[PDB]
Amino acid sequence: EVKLQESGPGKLQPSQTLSLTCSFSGFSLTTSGIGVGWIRQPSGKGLEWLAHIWWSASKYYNTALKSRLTISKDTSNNQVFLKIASVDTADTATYYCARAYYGNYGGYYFDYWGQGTTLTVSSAKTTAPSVYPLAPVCGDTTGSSVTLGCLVKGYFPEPVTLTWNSGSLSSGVHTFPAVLQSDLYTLSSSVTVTSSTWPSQSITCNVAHPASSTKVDKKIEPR
Amino acid sequence: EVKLQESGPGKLQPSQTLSLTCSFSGFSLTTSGIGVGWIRQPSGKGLEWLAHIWWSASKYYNTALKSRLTISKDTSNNQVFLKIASVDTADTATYYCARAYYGNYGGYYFDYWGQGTTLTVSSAKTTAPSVYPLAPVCGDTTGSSVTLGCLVKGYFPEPVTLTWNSGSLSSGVHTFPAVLQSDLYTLSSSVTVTSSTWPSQSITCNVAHPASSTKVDKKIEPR
Amino acid sequence: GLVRDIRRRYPYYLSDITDAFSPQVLAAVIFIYFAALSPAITFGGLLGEKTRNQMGVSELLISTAVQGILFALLGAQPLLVVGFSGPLLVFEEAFFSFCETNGLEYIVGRVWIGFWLILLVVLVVAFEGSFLVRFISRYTQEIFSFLISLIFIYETFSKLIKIFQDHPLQKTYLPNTALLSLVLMAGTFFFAMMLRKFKNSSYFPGKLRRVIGDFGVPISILIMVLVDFFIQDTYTQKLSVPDGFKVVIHPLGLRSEFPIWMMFASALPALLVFILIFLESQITTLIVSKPERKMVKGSGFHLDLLLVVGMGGVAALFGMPWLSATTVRSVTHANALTVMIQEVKEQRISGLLVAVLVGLSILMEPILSRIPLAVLFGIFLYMGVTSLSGIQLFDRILLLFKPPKYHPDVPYVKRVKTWRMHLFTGIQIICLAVLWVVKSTPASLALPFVLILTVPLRRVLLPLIFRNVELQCLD
Amino acid sequence: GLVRDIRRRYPYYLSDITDAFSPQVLAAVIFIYFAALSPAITFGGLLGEKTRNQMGVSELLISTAVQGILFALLGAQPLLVVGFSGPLLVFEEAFFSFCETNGLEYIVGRVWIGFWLILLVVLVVAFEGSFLVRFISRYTQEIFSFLISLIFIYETFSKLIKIFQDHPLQKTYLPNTALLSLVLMAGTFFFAMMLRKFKNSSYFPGKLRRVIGDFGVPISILIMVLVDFFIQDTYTQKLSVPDGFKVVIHPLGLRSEFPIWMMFASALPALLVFILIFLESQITTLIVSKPERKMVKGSGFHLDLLLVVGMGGVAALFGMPWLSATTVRSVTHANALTVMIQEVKEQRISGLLVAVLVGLSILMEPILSRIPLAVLFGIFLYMGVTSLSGIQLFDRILLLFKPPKYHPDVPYVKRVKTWRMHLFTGIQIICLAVLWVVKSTPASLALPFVLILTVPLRRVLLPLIFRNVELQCLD
Amino acid sequence: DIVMTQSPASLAVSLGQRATISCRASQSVSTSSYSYMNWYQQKPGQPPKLLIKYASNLESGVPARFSGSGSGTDFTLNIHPLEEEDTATYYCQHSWEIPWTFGGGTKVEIKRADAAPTVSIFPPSSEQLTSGGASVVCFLNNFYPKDINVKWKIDGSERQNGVLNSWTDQDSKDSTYSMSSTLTLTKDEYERHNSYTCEATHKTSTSPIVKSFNRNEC
Amino acid sequence: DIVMTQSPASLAVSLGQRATISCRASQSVSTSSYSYMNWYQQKPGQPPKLLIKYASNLESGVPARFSGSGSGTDFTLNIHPLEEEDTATYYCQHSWEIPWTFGGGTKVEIKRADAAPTVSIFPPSSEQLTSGGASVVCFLNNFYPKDINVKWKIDGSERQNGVLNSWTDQDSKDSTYSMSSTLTLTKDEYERHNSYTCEATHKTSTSPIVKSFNRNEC
Ligand SMILES: *[C@H](S)Nc1ccc(CCc2ccc(N[C@@H](*)S)cc2S(=O)(=O)O)c(S(=O)(=O)O)c1
Ligand SMILES: *[C@H](S)Nc1ccc(CCc2ccc(N[C@H](*)S)cc2S(=O)(=O)O)c(S(=O)(=O)O)c1
Repeated sequence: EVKLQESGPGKLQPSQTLSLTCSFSGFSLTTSGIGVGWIRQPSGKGLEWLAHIWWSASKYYNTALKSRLTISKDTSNNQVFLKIASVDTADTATYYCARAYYGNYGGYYFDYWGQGTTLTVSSAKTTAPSVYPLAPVCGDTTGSSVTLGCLVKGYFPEPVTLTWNSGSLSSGVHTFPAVLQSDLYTLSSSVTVTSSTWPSQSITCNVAHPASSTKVDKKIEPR
Repeated sequence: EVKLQESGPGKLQPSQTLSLTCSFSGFSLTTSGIGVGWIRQPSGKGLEWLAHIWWSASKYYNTALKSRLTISKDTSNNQVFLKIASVDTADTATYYCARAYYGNYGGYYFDYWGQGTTLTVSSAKTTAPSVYPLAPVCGDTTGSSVTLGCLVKGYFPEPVTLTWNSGSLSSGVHTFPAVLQSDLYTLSSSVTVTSSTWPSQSITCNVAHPASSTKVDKKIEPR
Repeated sequence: GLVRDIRRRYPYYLSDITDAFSPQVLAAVIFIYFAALSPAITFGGLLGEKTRNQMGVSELLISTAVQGILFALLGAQPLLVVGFSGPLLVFEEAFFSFCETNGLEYIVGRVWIGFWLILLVVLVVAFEGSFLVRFISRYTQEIFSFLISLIFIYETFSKLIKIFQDHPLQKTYLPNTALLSLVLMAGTFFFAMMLRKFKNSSYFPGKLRRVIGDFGVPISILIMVLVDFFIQDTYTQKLSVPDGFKVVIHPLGLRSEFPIWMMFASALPALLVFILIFLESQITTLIVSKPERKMVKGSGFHLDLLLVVGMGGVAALFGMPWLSATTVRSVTHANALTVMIQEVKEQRISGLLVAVLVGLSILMEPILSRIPLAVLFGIFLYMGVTSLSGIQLFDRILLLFKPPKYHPDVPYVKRVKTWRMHLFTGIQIICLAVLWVVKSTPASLALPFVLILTVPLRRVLLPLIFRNVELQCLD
Repeated sequence: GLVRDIRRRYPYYLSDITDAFSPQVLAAVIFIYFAALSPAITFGGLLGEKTRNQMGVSELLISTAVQGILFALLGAQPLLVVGFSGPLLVFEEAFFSFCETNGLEYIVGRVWIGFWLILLVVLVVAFEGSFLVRFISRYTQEIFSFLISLIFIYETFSKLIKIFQDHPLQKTYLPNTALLSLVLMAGTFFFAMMLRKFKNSSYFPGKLRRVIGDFGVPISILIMVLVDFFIQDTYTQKLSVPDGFKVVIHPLGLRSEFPIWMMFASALPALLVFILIFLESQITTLIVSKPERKMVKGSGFHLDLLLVVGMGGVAALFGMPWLSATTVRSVTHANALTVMIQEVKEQRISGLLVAVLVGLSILMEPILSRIPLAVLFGIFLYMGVTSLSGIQLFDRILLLFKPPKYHPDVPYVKRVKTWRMHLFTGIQIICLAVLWVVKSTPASLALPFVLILTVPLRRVLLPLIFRNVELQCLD
Repeated sequence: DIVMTQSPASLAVSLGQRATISCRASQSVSTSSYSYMNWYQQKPGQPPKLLIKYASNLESGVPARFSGSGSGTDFTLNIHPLEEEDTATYYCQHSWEIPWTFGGGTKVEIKRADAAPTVSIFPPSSEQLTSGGASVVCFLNNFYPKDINVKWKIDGSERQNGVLNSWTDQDSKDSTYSMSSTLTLTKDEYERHNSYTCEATHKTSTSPIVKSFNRNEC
Repeated sequence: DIVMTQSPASLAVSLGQRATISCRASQSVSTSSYSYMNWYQQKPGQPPKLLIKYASNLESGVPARFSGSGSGTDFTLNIHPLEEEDTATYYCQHSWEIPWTFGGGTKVEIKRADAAPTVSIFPPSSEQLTSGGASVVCFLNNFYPKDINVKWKIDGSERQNGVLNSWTDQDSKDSTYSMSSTLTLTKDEYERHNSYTCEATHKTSTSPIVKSFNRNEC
């Protein structure tokens, strides 16, 4: 079962040094032809390879970035690490750990990808989200189905995760991408069920923010 | 001006010897590659080659007929001759003098053709024709137009000529080709006018024959 | 006067059936069979196209087979192989065109030419004709057979380059066949040569090597045949034999009435033919039975003229082609059939067999159909260069291009003529030229005259040049 | 200790520029120019495809040219021609695959192999390396160069039949070219052979003949090139030179960070490469300068190892391929350049010129574009069979297929061994077999060991079979 | 000697349309390079005229709407566009060997609307009867196509003996044909029987067109 | 180092149709026998996934509606028949040399029936009001196409300031888009006014879809 798991600091002050860790399983970094490394995707952009390291300890680095990059490995504990010196706001990105494979005909392609880890470079201060339950308008002439909502404002930085009844309610969900306004994010979610379901059955917004380390539930009750 | 002419005896007695003569101009026989000869066409049939002779005095003859055929030539008087021995009724035909040209790629084709001569062979006695007027069936339910007829039977040899009112009535005439039956010919003619014309106006059959020097006029009257 | 030859050969005859049970014989038989059949076919076909089928392939096939058998049995020189020739084709075309222009029955006038041939021969044979042959020197024979060999090779190539024209190298849409034709030819030739050398070179032991080398030509043919066989996606011209034989003539004509004056005047073209067959066959018998080859037994001139041209007349009567004795064919049938110099095997059976075989080639059609022409073009080319062997004139032409440092068996000839030999050989060359331009025209039928005209005239105006010792050692 | 050779050759050196103004020289220059350029192109190309253009054509061209010039000038044996070889390619492929598997900067690890090469050479040279070479007998050399010549010939034929596969004989729609390639090759070869024989055979006078025959190969090439030229409607594969040169390396890496352990461990592959180049070049110098050829002057073992593999190391540093001294190429450069046995002309200029020429082939592109591969296939085949000459082993293999009736210069060897010689030669053959199966695998890099493993072991287990008089006369 | 088979025997072709005539040989008639087949045109009452030599080579002056083709044993004449004057009989002949032979000929005729015959019957004239003969005449006029059946019926039963017919050539104005039956008996036999009928059966109708009279009746 | 140019930047293609994507290389990226071009699929909020290796070799498990081709400098990805879940960004990358680089990516979007937004408005939660903020939220769900107008109206007069919108990525199941307007005022100002309206104007209808409430009213 080939797994890759990124971990980072979430956020980082400009000029400081970023240290990323990738833990993996389902393969050894002792095996010939295999390399492990990092590719980053800036928000709403494509992909940029950073660096990779093989069992040889030979390590390839992306030119222009080479100087700020140092990659290493702890083979015996299935880990590789990347350090980026004097980090700037242009380094705000999602950092993916990906396995490289030595192709049957030579060359390489990226076999397995971790789920990624989001990094934000900002002077600003970390702030937890306020979570607001959004039940329908008072006195509304209810129809065949009803729409509930959950508003998540005043947090920083990205990411935030939101679920309904903790995954158990998956259908008819629209979770909207965050938008930044004056160094604060706003995110929301819509969910639709049938009028017979709510307020009959309990619906609950669950929101979690790593950078502030909060897990919040908000039941949606009538006004 | 390549001219061929072919004289014969017109008619002959069966068992007799036919001598046909062909005179020409516009070319010598002394020329190499040139040949002169005879092809015959029986009434209403195709063509049968008989014989040819070249300056070499080499002479080609039609098989089966070979035995009865003799071809010769008088170069100095631009003539060639064909003789057919013990002639029968099957030799009645139109004889063609034909010159054959030696093709650029070898072989021969017939270059110039005489107008022909015509030969009749029969043991029959010259006989004048009987001319019979043919009016419609007595009591016939007459229509918009009427057909009159004229029968010319019992004559020999060809040719008999028939007119209507002496040429003056030319349209709508069908004179049928003669047919031989027991050494006698039978010919007929049809003429159609509008019922208003006949018997109102008179129609006369004129039949004229040379070999008997007989000219007939038979008016067509009602039965 | 002919009897001398019969007497000469008839005792050898009943030995010549036993003389034939060698393998070299067999190999020879196959060789000469192709060597005789291929031109029988090609010449037959041309002969047919020219005469619009009045005198065709099957006529020639029959004539060659039958005549071949007859001469094989009764001949004074059963090494001679009898067949149609280029000259004979030229004359048939001529006489056919003439006859038809003047509207004479071609096949009949032909018969009369034949009657005249039989007559002329009975005369010349009964009155020592071959006497004159004894006045035919080397200076003749060599100009002749070098001309022939050369023309032969040339023709062969001409055929090849014709294939190249029929199917030129280009793109779309015919293709890929010209080249392979060439390759096939080349390869067969190369193999023939190689195996010859193998037969004469050191490697391999005894009978294995000598027999393998004796079957050189048939082996080459077989190999190349297999090559074409296995190459299945590209067209190759192959030998075509008629599916079955198709087509006594009456001297007064068939569809004529053949003119009597002309059945006198046929004496003239028959004279010309007699001269053709005579010159060719006599010179060929000279070259085959020369002292330089070990065969100096069982051979005669008189019987062969009577036979060959007699056959000719009779054949003409049956609407068959008359034949002469071929040069190249006879020579390579002799070499076949030759041991190396060492005695040559003298059979009635080799010839008998090639004859019969040519006869049954009709039946053999399925076999002969797989044999690509190009292969026989190779064998041809080989025959050409092989034929070029015993010619002193050739040797000398070569010697001209050779430095004067190299010498002959006879010191006299080069030392007396370090420049002059090249002149004598030069007159040879210039004759060769003359005869090559004469033979170049449709005036070519004049040739057999020109050849004598050149040589025994030259061979009298030549003593104007050098002396009875000098010229003497040159032949 | 190398000095012995410098002292040997440097006086001859200032004489070897004057020695070079002959025409045979010039002909040799053209011949060897192609013989060196064709494998430069082909191997360069392969080398590019294998390494995905990290080590390409133009690199091999530069290296071959420069190294060629340098060694030509400073060598103990200026007849040696330095160029890429098959083994070297096998190793490039191997080391590339490995390096990239393990994510090593290929060209850098290459450089380190180079440093190690420089070291190994300094050691083996300063401490009497060539000593071991004096234990390399004929029984080695002959197995070696016969194996090579055989493989060479085989390879050439494989190229041709590849062309046949790329464009098989069929109908529609590619076509007509396989045949023409074959033809071109065959023709070129044939003409080479002919001209050679012409040079040694009687016809024609003096300088004309010897010079025409000395230019045998270039004349052949020219003729057939003209043939392809005038044949304008059919495609033929021709020599392709890159339009212009394209692609110091930092030993610590360019895109790495080249691991220190590997920049030690590159010592092993540098060992294997050193063994390859050593074996080849040394045995080659042995065969070129053997006593049987008149050249017994101006030649040395020590200088050449140092030069060749040194150049190699430096080249490795500059992103160039290292080269060894080629067998077939050198042998044929010697024969070129050889008079018949008679003295061989020993130049620095022949090599210098083929090198420079190889360099400028970039510029020569429009000329070389007109030269069809097939032609050079012919020339190759010719080189193959020519390379087969001075090998006694070959002579004997032959001698087996020959009747026992024929003898050698030395009655002793065949008389003592009418059966046994065939056995000795048979052991040769079985060795040949072994080496041909070893070299058959991608395990083939093992070979230079096997070659020793076979021979100087056999050459001790051989005195078990026959004696110090018996075996002694076989080399 | 070579036999040549032309087909069809008769061809009717609309104006400006294409007439195609064929000529098969009993053996080949052609070399590798030439075919020795000739074509002639014979208009009625004229000698034949040479159109084509060597299978496809047009004789001087011959219109380009004529064209010839073929080889071996199979040869073809084409007329396109057919004109009124091309109505003629066409003959092929070979020049491969003596005897030259001809094909049997193809009549090219103009095709028109299927038309019915106008049928008229005529008892013997009294003048003929006076002399002891008796001819019953039947005219079948202006019909198309030229093929037609004529049946004589005497008291119901068909009579076939003593009859003779004669066809008109295609009318140069209206492209119809006419034809004429004459049944001849003796006066005696004519007088023995009563009803005389001629029946004209023709493609134009399934029902025969019939005309009748009774002797000495009206 | 190698640069790769993908095109188009964006592609909209009807269901069951063919999407074709191209990727040009700054230098050749193939040998005589292989091409070293890879294709990846990245659905939104997911890591890239390998579809194609060696230009045309489908990686195991990848649907056959995906196919790759090309050589030299020019490469092509095909999706046929396009399905709903294939809405994604697609990336090419070379494996010719280090550094490995990527193309800029192509967003493939599904073209669908013009559908109307389902519009819902939401006054501030009382919990938010407690702390002095006031957000009026408006959800415009499951409409197409993705372009849509949102107007906020406060007592008849439109407001533009303090608003921020956010679009859903095309739904991989029903190919619609959704979006979220949030108007933020202070509690005070929110209380100064009475009627709050969000208006969704969209190609689907000429009449805006509008939802309203009055503050502290029901
Ligand atoms: C293949 S077997 N086809 C052949 C074609 C043509 C020839 C010979 C041509 C030739 C030979 C000899 C002579 N006269 C001197 S005896 C004339 C000619 S000619 O050019 O046609 O006029 C041959 S073959 O060499 O006779 O066999 C074979
Ligand atoms: C055309 S000039 N290109 C060539 C292709 C291949 C070869 C030989 C291949 C070869 C040569 C030598 C060896 N090792 C022993 S010395 C192995 C091989 S292998 O078959 O590829 O394994 C040549 S050339 O003969 O070297 O000239 C040229």
